[PDB]
Amino acid sequence: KETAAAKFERQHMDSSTSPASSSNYCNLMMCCRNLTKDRCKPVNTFVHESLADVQAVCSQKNVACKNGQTNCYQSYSTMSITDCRETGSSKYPNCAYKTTQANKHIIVACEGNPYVPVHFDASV
Amino acid sequence: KETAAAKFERQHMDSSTSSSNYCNLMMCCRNLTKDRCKPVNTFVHESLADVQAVCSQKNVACKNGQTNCYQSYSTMSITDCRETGSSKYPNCAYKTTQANKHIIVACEGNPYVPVHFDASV
Ligand SMILES: OC[C@H]1O[C@H](O[C@H]2O[C@H](CO)[C@@H](O)[C@H](O)[C@H]2O)[C@H](O)[C@@H](O)[C@@H]1O
Repeated sequence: KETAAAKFERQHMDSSTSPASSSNYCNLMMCCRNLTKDRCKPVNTFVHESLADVQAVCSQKNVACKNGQTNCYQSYSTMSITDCRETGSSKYPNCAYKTTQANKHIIVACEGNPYVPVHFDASV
Repeated sequence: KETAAAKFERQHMDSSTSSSNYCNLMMCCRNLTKDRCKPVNTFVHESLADVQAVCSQKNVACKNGQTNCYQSYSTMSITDCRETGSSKYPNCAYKTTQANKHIIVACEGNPYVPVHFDASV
């Protein structure tokens, strides 16, 4: 007869394999989004909030951009994001990244009509 | 030529709300849809040793009052499964949501191991 402990393992345990682990999220996404095609992009950030919530940032807190322009905006609240940073052994075309999930305000630059995000400037 | 807005979406967006068929398949493979659709379930993605170790972490009260519940000191990778509105046995359908949260389990036995999933917080 199935033991209570085995029933809990059947109902609730599914330990991730290494390829399916979140630690490998960046390696997969940086490749699938074509950010490693010509060389390894050093750092990148993915935002997991809805597109509506990210586009809304263009009407939130105006802050200075790192480059000096004034079309940057910081979200009023933190957002779910994943930060990808190239590992020391990374070497194009075998790009390799460390993945870090976090909750931070984002800063993007906006442009256009409609005024929407066109550059990701920072997380904070 | 890809627009600037499109390039931003491709480089930076990965919106979590609309493993999409993960729950559909895991619920059926673990026999949780055999006679009826189980309405909700949670799967934990840490190692079995790390989950069993929770039985000696923070002792807390279970939702029903039992004193044998334990909360993980650290958050854990889990997936929550919830039946959608279209779901209907024998065509059970689930929404899959990934999270990183502390888990609470009730433990019993010798060795003292989890026997019930009580909550995630
Ligand atoms: O089975 C996974 C779910 O476990 C908990 O929810 C169940 O157990 C609770 C305590 O007995 C009940 O109150 C609840 O109605 C059950 O569905 C947990 O709270 C859920 O988050 C898990 O998905």
